[PDB]
Amino acid sequence: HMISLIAALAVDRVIGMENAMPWNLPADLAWFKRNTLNKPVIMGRHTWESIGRPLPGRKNIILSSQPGTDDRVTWVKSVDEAIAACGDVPEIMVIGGGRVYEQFLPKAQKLYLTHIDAEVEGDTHFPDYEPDDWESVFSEFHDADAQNSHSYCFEILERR
Ligand SMILES: NC(=O)c1ccc[n+]([C@@H]2O[C@H](COP(=O)([O-])OP(=O)(O)OC[C@H]3O[C@@H](n4cnc5c(N)ncnc54)[C@H](OP(=O)(O)O)[C@@H]3O)[C@@H](O)[C@H]2O)c1
Ligand SMILES: Nc1nc(=O)c2nc(CNc3ccc(C(=O)N[C@@H](CCC(=O)O)C(=O)O)cc3)cnc2[nH]1
Repeated sequence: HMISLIAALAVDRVIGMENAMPWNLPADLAWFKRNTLNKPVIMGRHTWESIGRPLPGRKNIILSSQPGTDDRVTWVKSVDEAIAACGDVPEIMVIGGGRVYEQFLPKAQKLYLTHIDAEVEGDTHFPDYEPDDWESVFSEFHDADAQNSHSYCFEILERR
């Protein structure tokens, strides 16, 4: 079954700063919802803790080496178990964070990336995806506006 990563990236492919997103892009949360709704979502336990509630309309699969602590979601102990728990679906969405993106990138056939023109530091970064391995198949640049303080570009890449 097909695996896709979806992530919002600032400069340095930064995706996280102290457990939360260091910038803000409201337009990205329509894009994330659009591209994950009615698909299983795999996430690491830290990303699960940052969302506080199951993503509605999606099967939420949480990677953790410890037993689960919430029966509204599906708990798994390995990458392959996480994939198996998704069942036979057209597309599995891996929604972070850094540790989980790193493990799933070699398994993924598609990346949904938002590039945010935000100069910010963070400890967590999206994995360095090989340009030689990935073909951009969709790109749309958006200037800042009254809801988004940064310009941003929605991208979809497909694995070669
Ligand atoms: N901007 C974005 O696109 C985006 C998306 C999501 C999150 N983020 C940011 O990224 C950061 C979190 O990423 P993270 O790397 O800190 O943590 P994470 O990847 O969300 O989850 C890490 C935890 O998941 C569990 N885990 C992951 N792989 C596992 C495996 N193969 N087997 C067993 N357990 C596994 C472990 O939990 P145990 O310790 O319980 O074993 C590990 O400590 C936050 O800052 C968050 O805001 C950004
Ligand atoms: N690709 C990607 N982009 C992100 O901005 C992102 N952000 C988080 C963490 N941030 C959050 C914080 C709150 C909600 C939330 O309240 N969920 C609501 C609305 C989400 C939305 O606006 O689409 C929900 O649908 O229940 C979602 C993500 C995790 N993975 C991501 N993945």
